[PDB]
Amino acid sequence: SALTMAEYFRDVEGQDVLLFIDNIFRFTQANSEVSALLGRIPAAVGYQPTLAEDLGQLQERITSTTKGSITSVQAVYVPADDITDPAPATTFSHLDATTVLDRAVAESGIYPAVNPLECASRIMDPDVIS
Amino acid sequence: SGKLRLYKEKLEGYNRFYSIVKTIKMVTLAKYRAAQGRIRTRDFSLRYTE
Repeated sequence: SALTMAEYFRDVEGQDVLLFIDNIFRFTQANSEVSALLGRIPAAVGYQPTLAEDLGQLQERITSTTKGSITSVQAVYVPADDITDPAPATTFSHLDATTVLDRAVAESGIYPAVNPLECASRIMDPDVIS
Repeated sequence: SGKLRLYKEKLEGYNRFYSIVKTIKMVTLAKYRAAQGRIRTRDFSLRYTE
């Protein structure tokens, strides 16, 4: 629903819009809860087999086109601090800038608890930045 | 899975604890062989000290 509102502002109004989402994981979690009752065999860990496709359709809609631009900031929950989990991992390929937070950093009094060795950015190239 | 990687991280630390200790073994096998010269040149200075 919210993405639809942003799309309208992007296309019809031709404006540069911000889109904040918190939390995108719950979208995956909710579909997994109903997946069992729809007669679908659970996949690994226990998520629905359509985890990758359902998220991809939503994520591809969150993009900047020739008409307008959407700057999207999405918060991803890494269950039990396990970044190998299917949901956090599936979301890494649909992003231009990943900010990975670590509990150990926070416990040391460092805020924001960002682990720079695990973060990445697409525009970290001399051609784009100085 | 985190539980499996917990062991992997634990073994990752152990695997390098060895390297640092192994380098220390090399450090202390140079100084042992450097101070082995005394073995040859001792047991004669203290004669009238006895």
